[PDB]
Amino acid sequence: VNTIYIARHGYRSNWLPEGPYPDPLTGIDSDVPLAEHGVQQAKELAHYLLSLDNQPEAAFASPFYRCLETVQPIAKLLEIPVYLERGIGEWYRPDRKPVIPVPAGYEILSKFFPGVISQEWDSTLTPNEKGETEQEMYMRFKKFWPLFIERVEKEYPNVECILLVTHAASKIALGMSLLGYDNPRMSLNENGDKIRSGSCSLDKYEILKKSYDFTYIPFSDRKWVLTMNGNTEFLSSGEEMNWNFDCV
Repeated sequence: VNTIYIARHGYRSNWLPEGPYPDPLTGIDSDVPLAEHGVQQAKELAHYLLSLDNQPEAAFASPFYRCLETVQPIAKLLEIPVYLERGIGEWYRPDRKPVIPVPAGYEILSKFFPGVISQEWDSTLTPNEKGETEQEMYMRFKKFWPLFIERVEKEYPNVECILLVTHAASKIALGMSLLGYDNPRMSLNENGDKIRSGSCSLDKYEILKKSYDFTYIPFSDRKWVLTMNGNTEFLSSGEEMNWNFDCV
């Protein structure tokens, strides 16, 4: 794998100004569906990814419903498999109320998204079901990356470009840990830039090349470069609901 795209799911139903708000179809607390506005964003994200020379060849999704609903049009249009990855699920802190949500598995989600999800992929790890402190959450992602890419490359040796569909904090923490920063709150550079994470925004990471255009490079020896930061130019909505750690 030499290219990684990371997207946030689309606009959430609970963000609309008034109820009634649809109940989670899975029965899981706060596992809400996309707003219609968010389904439109997901379709526009799909069409943008379709247009790329360097398209993802496989998608890994947080098993929260809103992430599956976002990846569905992407997978159908690009004709790529979708794998459930608990490792990139939402960040909940301990004592979050009323409960810490734990997302559903294949048995349940395959009913809502028929023909989309491949069962063969098991999760790389499972976030603490009692929640995670900020430090623990970032450690979750530092641990996740080498285990995850090692498995991807064993299972799908010919896949060079992948997509992850995830949540706001997880998207930023994934990117900051991939890039090797000490913590996810830091700025990227002296300009003060941060990874932007609007709904259906899209990040791209590429490896720094070690040869002129096979020599295996362990994941831990690869240097990644952020080459697209929270792009929403392909959305008719533009950027909505940007989140960063200043929001906590």
